Amino acid sequence: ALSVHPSIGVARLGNANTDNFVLNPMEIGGLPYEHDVDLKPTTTVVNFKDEAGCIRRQGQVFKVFGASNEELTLDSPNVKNIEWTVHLANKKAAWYEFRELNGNLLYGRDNSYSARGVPWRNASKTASSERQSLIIDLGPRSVSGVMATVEISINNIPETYLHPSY
Repeated sequence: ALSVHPSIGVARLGNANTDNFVLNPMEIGGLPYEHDVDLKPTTTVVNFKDEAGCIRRQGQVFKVFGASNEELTLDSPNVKNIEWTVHLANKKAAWYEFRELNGNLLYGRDNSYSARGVPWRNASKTASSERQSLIIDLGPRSVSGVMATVEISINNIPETYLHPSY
C-alpha cells in the first residue's frame, strides 16, 4: 500500500552553480519553483539563468505515502527514518545507433535490432567487458536524514559497487 510519487521523476540539465537550482513544476504546463532554505517550494521561477547566463538545474521532489493516502515524513509519529537509494546511469554509448523505427518490437519480431541489422555505437568494441565499460555508471547513492547532500560523483563510488565506468 506504501506509494512513492511521482512514479517517474523528471530533472533537467543545468549549467549554473551546483547549489543554484529550482524545483519540479507542480502541474502540466506549469512553471518550475523557487525554493526556501528548507528546500520547500515558494514562488514560481523568476529567472531560468543566473547573472552569468548559465541555466539553473531543475530538481525533482519525491514524496512517500502510506496507510490511507497520507504523506509520510521524518516528522511523523510512527516514522523513525526514511532512506532513498537512487541509481542513475547512461548506456547511450553502449547501445545501437538510432535508425528511426528500427529496433521497435511493436512492429513485430521482424522489426528487431538484429533482424534489421542495426549497427552498435562504437562498433570497434566487440567483447561484452569492453561494451560494459562504455556505460557511465557510478553505482547507487543512498540519502537519508534532514538537509542531506550526496553527489553521484567519481570518488564517491562505494567499495560495494565493483564495476563502475565513466
